[PDB]
Amino acid sequence: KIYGEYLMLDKLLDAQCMLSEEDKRPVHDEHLFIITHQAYELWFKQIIFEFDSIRDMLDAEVIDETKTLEIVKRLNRVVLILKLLVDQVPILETMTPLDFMDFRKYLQSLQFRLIENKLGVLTEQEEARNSIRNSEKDPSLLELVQRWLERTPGLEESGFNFWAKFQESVDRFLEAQVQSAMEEPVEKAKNYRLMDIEKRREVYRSIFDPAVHDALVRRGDRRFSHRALQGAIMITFYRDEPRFSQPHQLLTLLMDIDSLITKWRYNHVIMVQRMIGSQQLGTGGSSGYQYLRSTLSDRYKVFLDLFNLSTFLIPREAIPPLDE
Amino acid sequence: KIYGEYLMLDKLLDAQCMLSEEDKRPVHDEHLFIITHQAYELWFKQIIFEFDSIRDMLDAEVIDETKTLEIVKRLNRVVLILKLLVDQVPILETMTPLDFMDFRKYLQSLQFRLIENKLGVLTEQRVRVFSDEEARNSIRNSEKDPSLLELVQRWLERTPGLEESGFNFWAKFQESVDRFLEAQVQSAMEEPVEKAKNYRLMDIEKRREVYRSIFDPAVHDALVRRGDRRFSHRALQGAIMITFYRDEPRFSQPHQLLTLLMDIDSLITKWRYNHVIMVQRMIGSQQLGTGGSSGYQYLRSTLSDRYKVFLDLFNLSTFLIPREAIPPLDE
Amino acid sequence: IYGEYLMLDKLLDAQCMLSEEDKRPVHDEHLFIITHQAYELWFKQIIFEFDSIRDMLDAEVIDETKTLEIVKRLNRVVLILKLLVDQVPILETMTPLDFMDFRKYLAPASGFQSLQFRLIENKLGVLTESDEEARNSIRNSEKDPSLLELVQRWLERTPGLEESGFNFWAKFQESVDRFLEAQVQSAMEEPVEKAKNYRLMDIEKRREVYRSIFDPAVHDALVRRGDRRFSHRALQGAIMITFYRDEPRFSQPHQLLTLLMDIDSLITKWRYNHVIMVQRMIGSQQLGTGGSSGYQYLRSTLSDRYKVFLDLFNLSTFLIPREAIPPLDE
Amino acid sequence: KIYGEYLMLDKLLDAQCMLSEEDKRPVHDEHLFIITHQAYELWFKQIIFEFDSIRDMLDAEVIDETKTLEIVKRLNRVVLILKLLVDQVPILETMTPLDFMDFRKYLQSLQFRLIENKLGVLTEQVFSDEEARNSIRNSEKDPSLLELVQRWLERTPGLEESGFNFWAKFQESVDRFLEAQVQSAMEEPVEKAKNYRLMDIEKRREVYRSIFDPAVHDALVRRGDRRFSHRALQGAIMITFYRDEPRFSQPHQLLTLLMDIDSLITKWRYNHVIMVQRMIGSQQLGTGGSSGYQYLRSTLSDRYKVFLDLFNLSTFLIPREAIPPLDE
Ligand code: HEM
Ligand code: HEM
Ligand code: HEM
Ligand code: HEM
Ligand SMILES: O[C@H](c1cccc2cncn12)C1CCCCC1
Ligand SMILES: O[C@H](c1cccc2cncn12)C1CCCCC1
Ligand SMILES: O[C@H](c1cccc2cncn12)C1CCCCC1
Ligand SMILES: O[C@H](c1cccc2cncn12)C1CCCCC1
Repeated sequence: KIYGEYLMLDKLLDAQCMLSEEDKRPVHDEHLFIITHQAYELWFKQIIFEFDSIRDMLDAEVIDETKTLEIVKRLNRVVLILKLLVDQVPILETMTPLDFMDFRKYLQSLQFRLIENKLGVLTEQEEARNSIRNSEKDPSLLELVQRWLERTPGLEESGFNFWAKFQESVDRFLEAQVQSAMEEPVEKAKNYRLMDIEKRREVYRSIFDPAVHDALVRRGDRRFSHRALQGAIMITFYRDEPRFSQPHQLLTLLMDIDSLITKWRYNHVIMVQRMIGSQQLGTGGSSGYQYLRSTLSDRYKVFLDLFNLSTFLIPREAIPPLDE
Repeated sequence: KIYGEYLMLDKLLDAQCMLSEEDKRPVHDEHLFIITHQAYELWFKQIIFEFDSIRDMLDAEVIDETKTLEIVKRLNRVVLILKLLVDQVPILETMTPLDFMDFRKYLQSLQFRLIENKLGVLTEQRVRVFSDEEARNSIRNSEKDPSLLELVQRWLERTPGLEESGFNFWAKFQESVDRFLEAQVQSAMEEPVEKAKNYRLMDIEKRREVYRSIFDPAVHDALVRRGDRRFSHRALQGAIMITFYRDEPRFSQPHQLLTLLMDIDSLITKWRYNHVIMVQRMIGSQQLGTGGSSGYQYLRSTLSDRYKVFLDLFNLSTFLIPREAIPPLDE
Repeated sequence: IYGEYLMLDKLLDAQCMLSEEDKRPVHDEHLFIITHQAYELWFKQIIFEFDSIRDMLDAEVIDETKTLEIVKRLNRVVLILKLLVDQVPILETMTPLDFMDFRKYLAPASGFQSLQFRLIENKLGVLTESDEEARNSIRNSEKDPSLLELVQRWLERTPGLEESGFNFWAKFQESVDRFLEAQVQSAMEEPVEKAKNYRLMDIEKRREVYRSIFDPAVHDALVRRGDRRFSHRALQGAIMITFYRDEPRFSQPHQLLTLLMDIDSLITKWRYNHVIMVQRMIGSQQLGTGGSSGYQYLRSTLSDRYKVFLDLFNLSTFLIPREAIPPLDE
Repeated sequence: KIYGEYLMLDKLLDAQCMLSEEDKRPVHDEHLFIITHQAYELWFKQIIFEFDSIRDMLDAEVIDETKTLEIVKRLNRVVLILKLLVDQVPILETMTPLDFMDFRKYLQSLQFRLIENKLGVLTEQVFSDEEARNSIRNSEKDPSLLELVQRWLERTPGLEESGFNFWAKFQESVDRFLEAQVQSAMEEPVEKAKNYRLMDIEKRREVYRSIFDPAVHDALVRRGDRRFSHRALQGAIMITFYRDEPRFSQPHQLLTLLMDIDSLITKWRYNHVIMVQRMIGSQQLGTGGSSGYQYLRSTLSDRYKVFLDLFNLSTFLIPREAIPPLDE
């Protein structure tokens, strides 16, 4: 009921134990190290709580406008929490490498891994063991978003039939581009345009040929199923329409989360290099540092497909108009 | 020690208990409410830890360049932590007023008060408390033991350059002001435009009134009693001196210390403002249970300069004279 | 052609240090010019966005598609304002003595400092309590409908307010009456006498709150007094949107109100940051200031007299629980 | 004298020309595109101005505590300007890819290149104007911040053999420290821990070989892993060891701000490359493949980090009690 009892500050403000102070050789900056890590872990619990509720909302065959708005609110909340965590790195960077060296002797996160897994970081790229097992077995946000995207209204052949209208629009647009390039007076400009239209033909081949798409998914360049990519492309085309404005905001927030997780990884790896360099006494070489540098690759970006959707764009007047 | 054992996550990640979930009427945003408050309390413990160490360092007759640098490191760390706490308000603002209304039924901080007291928020300024004996002892000690405001004043009073036998800054400053203002009167007398001439002469008179408030200790003492100033006359002399020679290596780090104290003060007001806007967005000026707009109006009164601890430091630029008017450093 | 497109031969030719001209150069004068010109470029952008939002609101029909574009442009202004608040610490890098060495070349302003800053204040809807092109600009910004006036007209036409249709205001008054009656009966059953009286005193405070909105004469008195700006029907529409903000129909109109409040808050955050910088550079008064009159004027701009959408901030005072709010039928 | 005359707003507020509005097919977001770019260019002119003054201050045989403080003020100012410019990307990201596509038909920076060159981005890792050609020529010929910082680092007091002789004392401290570590690892009761420590001490010996053998350092400079001269790296290491001492606190802050500038230029490059992919993808109509996008992704590599050596200085650190104490 009262502030301290409600927030359980007798439990929370009792979890700070400096091992340098315990060994009667105290290092002042060890308190900062503990608090910073515990602030991260509190916000990790919050991110997991939000993610689990969004997963339960996405694990339904019908996701109405009302549930969609609540998913957008919670994805945006996670975006704000991630920005706060990126800003916590410069606070720990206040500690000197020599101060850190004086308590390092007494020294990853279950919650960070649960976030990676629940978001959709692919594994091929006892209470704690059960938690990690369930986070890999149960559907991630990447899987649940794909199923949502696959059921996007406008994709069905009987209804709006977007993919078929898009292939036809592309064909007529590229034909008009070839005729325009043929009328180019300068020969150099004419050839540049014709070579460019050929590059466009290759781009559309990667989406209009399911075999080419499946090859890229197996290769690791794509994660999304063919139909989820169709739904994602459709939403990006009609994002200015009220029907698709909120679904697009959902995709946008997923990309913002992905980008912010990489911004944390980068800020963390720069802090590691400022504190202990590429290697230091106890590191056993630069293996740990080099591992952290490999987490900055696109193999760790979950919604990798969403970032490239603008490659497939056609002008407003080339896009098939909404009928319904 | 392993990660979870070192950080005591079995204790830390077990302090979250939603009373709406307990009463089988759960409100999802109650988890956010608890975590946000607990993140504030973790950083409050950090701020207190830093403040206590800076206080212990300032509680000495000799504060060398090396201790000064460590005080600046820790003050700057607090500045970063305060910016982080100002940014936590928009996260809680994500909660809707109707969601908050559904768990408010089950509902200030000892640590926030310890920060206010240790920084130097004067007990006689608080606009119109804790039953625990450990909490009562904490608040008693924070009021009895010297605050950062008291310790900084003693440091400022002992600033080398103030002593009459040595550099004698205050006497050289009064002489510089007198000659500068006389030269301004002669320059204003040769003004061709009559309107500009009178404006300059009226302006030089406003300057004379400013210097009266610092060169007459009785006028200063009146402002301290009035509440417009907190600093002792000699601490204000030292603060003014540091701001004049801030570009000199001797005074660059002391000036950075004053600057960080002002930044902390400004950031505490930025939190107070952000908090009061969030309170109005959640429950308005008054709501069912509030018993009027008393609580909201109290929070609006904490935005006044009666709550700014290093109030004197903000005004130091009012006493500034040009580079060519300032007495040069000899030693 | 990058340089030709952006007209960098015109843009990068507008920087002239008068200290360098007088053969007594001050390095930080370049920062002073660039910082001010960065502000003025973003002021031109804010005015451009505000004028387009005003044109979109100056219509009897504002569809979902135009509403979304208004929200995009209001949010863009919110980002530009946050960026301008962050430009103050860059100018605060300059020392007061460096500033003092070039301040001589500056003129103090006859009325408003920046024409563009005043055009923003006027176009948003501030009551602010010198050339023919500039005079015409400021005249038109005061005469033509501000964002405050145009938003009020939009709020007045909110679907759900009409008596023939949903009739929200009448259902709200009835819900309040029954809610407060239930609260009185609940307070009457309180065993502790101190708690019972607290609840009955509190219900009386609530009765007064609802009197200020359910009696148009009490509302009109507060508008004349300056405590409120909104018309009675605009406040009804604003209250309605805040009650059903979780419903898709009212989620975007609520986002529009939210962004207007964010802009208002950010303009006050700039005013505060600017006033702190002024005090760090020249104090409350300095040579040329002629007393602390200019500084004290800047401190008076921090009051709620300068907040345009003042009514929107207090809307949560009128809230009733989820189960007390009349359900949406249509 | 007056506000508009002083800031030349008749010139500044007249440089905005939308080509979509000119062609009677206006795109509202083109105004944002112009203003955002012009805001970048105004701050580029400021960064160049600060860099040129810091270069003039570093182009002296004597850099006293007073000049050092002014260099730190201006480096920290550039750090704030760079943070501001990283935050301008999300404002342009407000524009939709389809709105951008409707004016892209009417469409790098001389100032961005001048910053890259003046900071020290090596040309071994386009403009036909005569004024622009002279500018880029001079930015490559005149000493960059990387060259001038190296010269300053080389003359760091405490490195001279006659004086404090830091490098010789550091080699001796390392030798005794690592020997003590071997003796301590030999007495390890657990065999797994004993072997781990001995393997680790060997990794440390290889680290110190790269700094105590000038031939190994020169090989890394030629290989591209390092840029700094051997003596500049000695000075940089020395400052990082005694950063808590008043004598070295401000020189260390200077190195720290150079790394912050480097990191912020990479944060802009990353934010810019994400915005490009959100607007036009890896390739689009007119791009002629994904060459431009792939070029921008290659600018995120450590080949574009100027003060690359400064980031790794913590690899050479020894404990407080192992560092030779300051005498003077
Ligand atoms: C003094 C500063 C820090 C240093 C030097 C540091 C160093 C390292 C190193 C070397 C690793 C690689 C794994 C290993 O070899 O053990 C690592 C991983 C990790 N650290 Fe840090 N760390 C620091 C601060 C933090 C903070 C403040 C957090 C936040 C809670 C954090 C969270 C993690 C996580 C979650 C991983 C795993 C990353 C992944 O799997 O991609 N570290 N750290
Ligand atoms: C749902 C959001 C919040 C609301 C509506 C709210 C409301 C209030 C109110 C009405 C008061 C006045 C005292 C009273 O009458 O009980 C108050 C005081 C206070 N609250 Fe908040 N609060 C919120 C969030 C927070 C957060 C996140 C913190 C941070 C830990 C916080 C810290 C405080 C402190 C320290 C005071 C005392 C301020 C002073 O003495 O100057 N509040 N709050
Ligand atoms: C060196 C820093 C600055 C100082 C000391 C300063 C000082 C002042 C003062 C004293 C006034 C009051 C009007 C007068 O009596 O002349 C004022 C007004 C104003 N200044 Fe600043 N200023 C500074 C920087 C800026 C910047 C960077 C901007 C942004 C473009 C700015 C914009 C304005 C505006 C728009 C007003 C009018 C405010 C209102 O009407 O509410 N100032 N300034
Ligand atoms: C609509 C948004 C933008 C898009 C799609 C975009 C796209 C591109 C592309 C594709 C390139 C590669 C060169 C080429 O093939 O022509 C490039 C380079 C460049 N752009 Fe952007 N850009 C955008 C906004 C900006 C902004 C706001 C600035 C800031 C002034 C900027 C500054 C630059 C610079 C300086 C380079 C060269 C980078 C380097 O040499 O490392 N761009 N841009
Ligand atoms: O003072 C009460 C409160 C309770 C718990 C934490 C907290 C933080 N700030 C205010 N807090 C308020 C009083 C007003 C209504 C909402 C609860
Ligand atoms: O992996 C170790 C570690 C231990 C404790 C907290 C923490 C956070 N991130 C990494 N942490 C590192 C390994 C390298 C030296 C320093 C301890
Ligand atoms: O290189 C072109 C360009 C032109 C103008 C400004 C600008 C900023 N960054 C890149 N800019 C791009 C290239 C890709 C097509 C669209 C224009
Ligand atoms: O009114 C003067 C002024 C002139 C030029 C730029 C500017 C910005 N804001 C105020 N400015 C003030 C008056 C007081 C001394 C400092 C300049």
